[PDB]
Amino acid sequence: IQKGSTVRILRKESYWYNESGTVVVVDQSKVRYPVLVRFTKVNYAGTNTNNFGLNEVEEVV
Amino acid sequence: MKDFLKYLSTAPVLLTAWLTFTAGFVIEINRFYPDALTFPF
Amino acid sequence: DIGGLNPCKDSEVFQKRLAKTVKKLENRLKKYEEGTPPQIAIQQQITQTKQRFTRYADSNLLCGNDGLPHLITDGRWSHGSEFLLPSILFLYISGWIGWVGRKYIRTVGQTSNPTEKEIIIDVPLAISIMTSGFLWPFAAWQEFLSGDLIASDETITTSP
Amino acid sequence: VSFIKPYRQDPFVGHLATPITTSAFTRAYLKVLPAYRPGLTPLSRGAEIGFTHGYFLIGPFYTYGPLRSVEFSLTSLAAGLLAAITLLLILTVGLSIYGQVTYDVYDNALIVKLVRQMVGSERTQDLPQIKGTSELDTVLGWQKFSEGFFSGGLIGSIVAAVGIALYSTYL
Amino acid sequence: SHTVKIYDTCIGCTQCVRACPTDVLEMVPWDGCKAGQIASAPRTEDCVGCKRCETACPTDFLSVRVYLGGETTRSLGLAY
Amino acid sequence: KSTIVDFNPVETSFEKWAKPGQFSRTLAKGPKTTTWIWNLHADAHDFDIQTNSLQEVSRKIFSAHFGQLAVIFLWLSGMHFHGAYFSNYSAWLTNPTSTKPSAQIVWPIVGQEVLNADVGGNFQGIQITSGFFQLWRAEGITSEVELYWTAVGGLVASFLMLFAGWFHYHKAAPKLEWFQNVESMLNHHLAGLLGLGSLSWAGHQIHIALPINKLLDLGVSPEEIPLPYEFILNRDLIAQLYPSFNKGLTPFFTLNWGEYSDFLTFKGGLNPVTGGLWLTDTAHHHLAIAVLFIVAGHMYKTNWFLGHSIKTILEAHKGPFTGEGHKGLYEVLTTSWHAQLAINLALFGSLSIIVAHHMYAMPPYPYIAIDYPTQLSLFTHHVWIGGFCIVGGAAHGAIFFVRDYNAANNYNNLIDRVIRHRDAIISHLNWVCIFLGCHSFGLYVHNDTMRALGRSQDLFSDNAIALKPIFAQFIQNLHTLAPGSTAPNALTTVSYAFGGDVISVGSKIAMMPISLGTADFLVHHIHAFTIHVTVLILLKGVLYSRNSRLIPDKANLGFRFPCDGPGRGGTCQVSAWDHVFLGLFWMYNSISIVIFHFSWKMQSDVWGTVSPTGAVSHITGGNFAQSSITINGWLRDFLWSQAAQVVQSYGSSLSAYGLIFLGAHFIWAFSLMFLFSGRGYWQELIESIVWAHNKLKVAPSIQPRALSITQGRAVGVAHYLLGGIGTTWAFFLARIISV
Amino acid sequence: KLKQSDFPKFEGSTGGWLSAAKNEEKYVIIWTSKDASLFEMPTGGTAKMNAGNNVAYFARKEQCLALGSQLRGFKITNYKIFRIYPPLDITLLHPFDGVFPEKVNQGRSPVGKRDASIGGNPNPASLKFQ
Ligand code: CLA
Ligand code: CLA
Ligand code: CLA
Ligand code: CLA
Ligand SMILES: CC1=C(C/C=C(\C)CCC[C@H](C)CCC[C@H](C)CCCC(C)C)C(=O)c2ccccc2C1=O
Ligand code: SF4
Ligand code: SF4
Ligand code: SF4
Repeated sequence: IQKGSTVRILRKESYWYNESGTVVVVDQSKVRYPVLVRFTKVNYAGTNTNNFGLNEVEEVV
Repeated sequence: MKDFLKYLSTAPVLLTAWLTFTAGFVIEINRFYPDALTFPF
Repeated sequence: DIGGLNPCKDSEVFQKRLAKTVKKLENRLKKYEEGTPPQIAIQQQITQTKQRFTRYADSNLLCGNDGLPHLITDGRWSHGSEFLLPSILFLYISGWIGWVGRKYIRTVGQTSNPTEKEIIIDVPLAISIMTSGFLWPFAAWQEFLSGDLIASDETITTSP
Repeated sequence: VSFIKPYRQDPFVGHLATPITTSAFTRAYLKVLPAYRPGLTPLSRGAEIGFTHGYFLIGPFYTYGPLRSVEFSLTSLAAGLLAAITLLLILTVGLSIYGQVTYDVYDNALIVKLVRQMVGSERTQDLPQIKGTSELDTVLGWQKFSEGFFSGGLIGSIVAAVGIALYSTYL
Repeated sequence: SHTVKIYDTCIGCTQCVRACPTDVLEMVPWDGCKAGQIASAPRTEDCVGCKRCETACPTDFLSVRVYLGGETTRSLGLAY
Repeated sequence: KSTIVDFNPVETSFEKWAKPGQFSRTLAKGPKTTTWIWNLHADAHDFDIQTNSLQEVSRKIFSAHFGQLAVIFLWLSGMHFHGAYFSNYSAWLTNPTSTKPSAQIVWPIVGQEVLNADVGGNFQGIQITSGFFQLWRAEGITSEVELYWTAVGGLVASFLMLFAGWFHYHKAAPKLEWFQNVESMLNHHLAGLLGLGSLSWAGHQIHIALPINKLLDLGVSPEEIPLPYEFILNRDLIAQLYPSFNKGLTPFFTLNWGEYSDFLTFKGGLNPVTGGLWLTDTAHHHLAIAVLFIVAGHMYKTNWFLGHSIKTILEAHKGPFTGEGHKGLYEVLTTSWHAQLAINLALFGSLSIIVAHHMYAMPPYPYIAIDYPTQLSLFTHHVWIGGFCIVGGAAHGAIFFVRDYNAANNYNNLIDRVIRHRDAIISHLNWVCIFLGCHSFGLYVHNDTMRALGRSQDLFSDNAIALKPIFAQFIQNLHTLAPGSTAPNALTTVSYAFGGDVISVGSKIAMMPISLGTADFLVHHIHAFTIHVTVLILLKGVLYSRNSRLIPDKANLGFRFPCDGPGRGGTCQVSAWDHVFLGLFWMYNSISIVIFHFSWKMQSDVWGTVSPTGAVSHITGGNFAQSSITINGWLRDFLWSQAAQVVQSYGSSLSAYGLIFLGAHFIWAFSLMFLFSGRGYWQELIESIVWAHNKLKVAPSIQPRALSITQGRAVGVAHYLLGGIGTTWAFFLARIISV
Repeated sequence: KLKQSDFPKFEGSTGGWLSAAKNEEKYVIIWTSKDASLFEMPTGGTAKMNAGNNVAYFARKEQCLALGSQLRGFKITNYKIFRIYPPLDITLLHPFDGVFPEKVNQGRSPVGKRDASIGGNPNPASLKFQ
C-alpha cells in the first residue's frame, strides 16, 4: 500500500469497518499504526480520517 | 436569475412545490370524482 | 353472502341511513331563504349524498348489520376493486417513487459533491430520473439480474 | 456603609455576615434559646425543648383532630393529648437512633486536644476528627438530651392540656 | 473511583489532557507514535467521570476510555 | 456620508440564497450529516454567533423587526379581507345578540362543508372567537367596504415594512451609536409612539366611533348612518348626539374643559345597551393616556441641555445593602440585546396577562361580554401568550448571563451581588415552593380523601373548615364603595366583578359580582404555588448559568448544551436551556390551571341567563363553590362534564373541534417518545436502517443521524406544549360554542 | 477587612466551601499576578486580584482548576494547586512535576496503558466470578 491506494478497513471497532478509504500516507518509522486513511463519510465524532495498522487494512484490487 | 433558480432548487422550496402540487391534484381528483370508496373500474 | 354480509342494494339499514341523512340535510335547508347560496350549498350536499349512496348500492359492496359497506380483502377477484386494484395502483406509484429516489441517490453519489446535490437538487437530472420511473418494475427486474441492485460485503457491520 | 461583609473575614466560606446572620438581636436571641443558652446541662436543654414542643404540639391535634368539638369536650382534649404524646414518642425514637448512629464519645472538648497533642494514630473518627465540641455531641450527652426531651414533652403536653381545659371552662 | 485506560491507538495529540477538568490525565514519553507521547492516567482518584477526555479524542474508537465504578466524594463532585 | 447610517452596506444579491448556512462559520462548509439541517434552522436568528460586531447584530435585528411587522400587517390585512368578503359582519351589525360572528367559509371538499355552521344571518361558516366583529363595531366600521379598504391599507403597510427592512439592511443601515441612543429611543417611544397613538385614537373615537356607535345603540340601522367623513365636514351631525361640539375648540384653548363633559365622561360600569365600556369613557381614557405619555416622553436627555441621563440616575441609586447599586446596568442594557430582550419579554408577557384580566373584567367592546366564546378565547389566548413571553424573557436573561455578562464590568453591582448569594435565593424559593405546594395541593387532597371517606364536615369547604379570602373581599368592598367616596367623580364602579348589579344584555349576563369563597382561596394559592415553581426553575437557570458547585466552568460550555457527562453522579440538563425547557413545562401547567379556573368559575358563577323577574341561572349552576375543592370534583364536574360537547361533536358543525381534540391528544402522547427516550437507542436503530439502505444501495450521502440531545428535548417540549394547548383549545372552544 | 493580606479582594459569596472542607479536605490555589485584575470566582461573582501573591481556598479540585484555567487568560501560568487535609497536610497537586500535564516531561511513567486497541478487550463471559 502507498499514498492514494484504496484499502478496506479490517478493524472491527471502526466506523469504517468493511468500508473503503484512501491512504493518505504510510509512515516508514516504527510507529504502531502507520497507515493514515481518509474516508468520505464522517464518523459519529465528525472526523473523516484515522491511523490504521498494516494488518488492519486490505488493499482493493 | 442564475442563483434564484438555484435557490428554487433547494430542498425546502422543491419539497413545498412538490407537496403543494401533490395535494392539489389529489384534492382535484376528489372534487371531480368524490366519495370514491372502491376502484372505479 | 361472504362472511354473512348482504349486498347494500338490499340492505334496509343502508336505505334508512340514506333517508336519515337526507332528512337532516333538508331540515337544515328549511331554515334558509330562497335561492340563496346557503340553500344551493345544502342542495348540492343532498345531491352528492344521494349520488354517493346510489353508487355504493350499485357497486358489488357488501353491507353488515350496521348498513355500512364492508371491504372483502381475502383476495377474491369478485371484490377486486375494493383492495386488489388499489393495491396494484399504490404498488406502482410507490415503486415509482422509491425507484426514482434510489436512482437519484446513486447518480449524484458518483459526483464530486454528493452531499451538496441532496439539499440543492439537480432539477434537470431530477426531472430526467423522475419521468423514467414508469419502467420501475422492468428496471428492478433488470438490475437485480445483473447484480447491481444488492450490495454484498462492503456494507458496514457492528462489532458483534 | 455596607451591612453585608464576608463572614469572619473569610471570603471563601459559603456564608455571609448579613444583618440577620450576625446581628446583635440574632446573637442574643439565639443565646437565650435552650439549645445555645449557657450554663445548661444537656438534660436541661432537652427538658426545656420538650416542654415547649409538647406545649405547642398539643394545640393543632386538639383543635383540628378527628374528634374536634366547637365546645369543650374531655374526649377531644384526651385525643389531642394522646396524639401529642405519641408524636413526642416518635420524635424521641428518632433522637435516640440519631444519637446512636452519629456519635462515639463520652466526654468531649478533651479528646480533640488529646489527639492534637498525644497523636491519634488509630482508626480515627473517634480519636481524631470529632465534629463539634459541645456536650450535646457525645453519646452520653445526646442520650440525656433525648431523655429530657421526652420527659419535658410529656410534662408540657399535660400542662398545656390543663391550661386549655381551664381556658375553655372558666372563660 | 472511576477507571481510565489508555490504548496504544493514542496519537499524542494532547486534547484529552487539556480537556480534563480535574487534572487526571497527563502526557508521558512514548515511542509508539509520531508525537513520541502517550496519555497517562496517574490521578484517577480525582476522576469525576465527566468524559470530557474522550469527547476530545480524535482516534477512531477512542484511545482514552472511562469506566465508571465506585463513587467517592471526589468522583461525585460534592462540594459539601 | 451621514453620521447615523452607512450607505449600501450589503449588496442585494441572490447568490447567498443558493448557499444555505452561509451565515454560520461551521455550517458554511456544507452538510455532512442530517444534524447540519437541524443546526441550520437552530442558528438562523442567532445573530450573535454569525458576526463579531454589535453593529451588524443590531442592523440584522432592526431588519428582522421590520420583517416581523410586515408579517403582522399582512395578517391584519387578511383578517380585514376575510371580514369584508367571507363574513356575515353586516348581518351581525343588525342583530349582535342573535347572530354568531363568522368570518371564514369552508370549501365543499371531502365532506368538510359540514364545518360551515348555522351562525345566523343567512350565512354559513366557522364561528369566530377572536372578537373582530365587536372591535370593528367599536371602531365605527358599519360597512364591509371599510373592511376592504382597511385590508388594502394593511397590504400596503406590509409592503412598506418589507421595503423598510430591505432599505435599512442593504441601502442605509444605521450605525451602533444610533441604536445606542436609548434616551432618544425612550423619548420617542413614550411621546410619539405611545402618546401620539393614544391621541390619534382618541381623535378617531371622538369624531367617528363616538357618533356612529351612539347612533347604532339608538337603533339607527347602519345603512342610514352617515358616512364617517360626514361627521367631520358637518359639525351638526355630531353636535346633535353630543351637544358640546357647537362650542368648537374654544373651550379647549380657554381651559374650560368642563364643557366637553358630554363626550369625555368618567362613568365606570358598562353601557346598558351593549354591555361594553362607555366609549366616552374610552375616549377620555385615551386622551388622558396620550397627555401622560407625551409628558413622560420629555424625561431623558437626548440632544439639548435638558432631561435626564439614565447613567446618572442608575449610578446614584446605591445603598448600604446593595454595594455599588445600579452602577454598570446602563452599560449592560446598552451593549447586550439579550438583556433588553429579557426585560421586554418578561414585562410584555406580564402585560399580556394583565390585558387578559382587564378584558373580561371590564368588557371594552360592544356586545363582546355576551359573546362567551370570544371572551373565553381572548382570555386564554392572551394568558398563553403572556406565559410564553415570560418564559422567553427568563431564557434570554440566562442567555445574557452566559454570553454577554462581563464580570469585570459588574464588580460589586446588583448583578454581582445577586450571583454572590444565589444559594440563599434558590434555597428560600425552594422552601416557599414546597410550602405552597404542600399546602394548596394537600388541602385539595385532604378534601378529596375526606369526601372519599364519608367525612363531609372535615373538608376545607364553606360548610366546613372555611378559608375565607378576607383580604380579597376587603378589596372588593373598597372598589364597590369607591364611586362617591374615594372616586367622587365616578358614577359606577370600574367593574361589576367587585360588586354591584347584574348587567344583562338580551337576557344574557355581561358582568356580575364574582363572589370569592374557600374555593377561590385554594385555586388562588394553587396559582401562587405554580407561579413560584416556574420562577424557581427559571431563576435557578439564570443564576446558575455561568458556574455552580457541580460545574465551576459552566459558562465555558455555552447556554445550550446537553450535559457535562455521566460523572458527578450524572450531569444531565445542567444548562440554562434545560431550565427554560423545564420552565416551559411548568408554565404550561400553571397557565392550564389558570385557564381552567377562569373557565369553570365564569361558567358556574358569572355567565348565564337572567329571567324577566331577575332570577339568575348560570351555565353549570354554581357547582364551582362546592365541587372545585377536590381533584375528583375537577375531574368529574369540570373535565368529564364539559368534555361532553367535544366528544359528541361528530356529525355536527363542531366536529372539527373533536378531530383537533383527538389530534392534540395524539401529538401530546407523541411528545413523550422524545421526552422519555434517549439519543443512543435511536442512533443504533438508525444504524440498522442504514444497513438495510446500504444493502439496497439507497443510503443517502448525507449521513442520517438521530436528533441531538438538546434538539430531542426541544422537539419533546414543543410537541408537549402543542398537544396540551390544542387539547385545551378544542375543549374550550367546543364547550363554549355549544353552550 | 480580610484574614490574610494575600487573599483576593473578594466580598464573600454563599457558594464557598462548607463543613466538608473543614473535616475532609480543602484545596488552595496560589498564584502571583502583575496586575490587580478583576476575575470571576468559580463559586460566586467578581473578585479582584492582588498585584503580587494571591491565595484562594476552595472545596473542590475542579474549582481550583477552573480558576487556574481562567488565570491562563490573564497570561498567568505560575498558579499552583494544593490539597489540605483536615490538619495542615499540604500536598502539591496540579503542577505535580513542575510541568503542566499537557507538556511531556521526562520522569513520567505511563499509568493505565493497554498495549492493544479497544477490540482486544477480553470477553465479559470469561471475566465471571473473579
Ligand atoms: C426515496 C428514497 C427511499 C427509498 C428507496 C427507501 C427504501 C427503503 N426504506 Mg426508507 N427512508 C427514506 C427514503 C427512501 N427509503 C427517507 C427520506 C426517510 C426518512 C423519513 C426514510 C426512512 C426510513 C425508515 C425509518 C425505514 C426505512 C425503510 C426502508 C426499506 C423498506 C421500505 C420502507 O419501510 O419504506 C420506508 C419509507 C418511509 C418511512 C417514508 C419515506 C419518505 C419519502 C416518501 C421518501 C423520500 C422521497 C424523496 C424526497 C424523493 C426524492 C427523489 C427525487 C429528487 C428524484 C427500503 C430499503 C425501513 C427499513 O429499513 O426496512 C428494511 C425503515 O425502518 N426508511
Ligand atoms: C415618534 C417617532 C417614532 C415612532 C412612532 C417609532 C415607532 C416604532 N419604532 Mg422607533 N425609533 C425612533 C422614533 C420612533 N419610533 C427613534 C428616534 C429611534 C432612534 C433611537 C428609534 C429606534 C428604533 C429601533 C431600533 C426599533 C424601533 C422600533 C419601532 C416600532 C416598535 C414596534 C411597535 O410598537 O409596533 C407598532 C407599529 C406600528 C404602530 C405601525 C406603524 C408605525 C410606522 C412604521 C411609523 C414609524 C415612524 C417612523 C419612525 C417614521 C420614519 C419614516 C421615514 C421615512 C423617515 C415602532 C413602529 C422597533 C421595530 O419594530 O423596528 C421596526 C425597533 O427595533 N425604533
Ligand atoms: C421577541 C421574542 C423572541 C425573540 C426575538 C427570540 C430570539 C431568539 N431566541 Mg428565543 N424564545 C422566546 C422568544 C423570542 N426569542 C420565547 C417566548 C421563548 C420561550 C419558549 C424562547 C426560548 C428560547 C430558547 C430556549 C432558545 C432561544 C434562542 C433564541 C435565539 C435564536 C433563535 C433561533 O435561531 O430560532 C430559529 C427559529 C426556530 C428554530 C423556529 C422553531 C419552530 C418553533 C419551535 C415551533 C413553532 C410552532 C408554531 C407555533 C406552529 C405550530 C402549529 C402546528 C400545527 C404546526 C434568538 C436570539 C436560542 C439561542 O441559542 O439563543 C441565543 C435558544 O436556545 N429562545
Ligand atoms: C403530579 C405530578 C407531579 C407532582 C406531584 C410534582 C410535585 C412537585 N414538583 Mg414537579 N414535575 C412534574 C410533575 C409533578 N411535580 C413533571 C411532569 C415535571 C416535568 C417537567 C416536573 C418538573 C419539576 C421541576 C423542574 C421542579 C418540580 C418541583 C416540584 C415540587 C414543588 C414543591 C412542592 O409542592 O412540594 C410539595 C409536594 C407536593 C405538593 C406533592 C404532594 C405532597 C402531599 C400533597 C403532601 C405530603 C404528603 C405526605 C408527606 C404523605 C406521607 C405519607 C406517605 C409516607 C405514605 C413538588 C415536589 C420543583 C422542586 O424541586 O420543588 C421546589 C422544581 O424545581 N417539578
Ligand atoms: C424518534 C426519536 C429520534 C429520531 C427522530 C428523527 C430522526 C426525526 C426524523 C424527522 C423526519 C426525518 C422529518 C420530519 C417528518 C415529519 C412528517 C414532518 C413533520 C410534520 C409536519 C406537519 C410539521 C431522535 O433522534 C431522538 C433524540 C433524542 C431523544 C428522543 C429521540 C426520539 O424519540
Ligand atoms: S472523566 Fe475524562 S475528563 Fe473528567 S477527569 Fe476523568 S478523565 Fe479527565
Ligand atoms: S485522546 Fe486519544 S488521541 Fe487525544 S490524546 Fe488522549 S489518547 Fe492521544
Ligand atoms: S447523555 Fe443524557 S445522560 Fe449521558 S450525560 Fe449527556 S445527558 Fe447525562
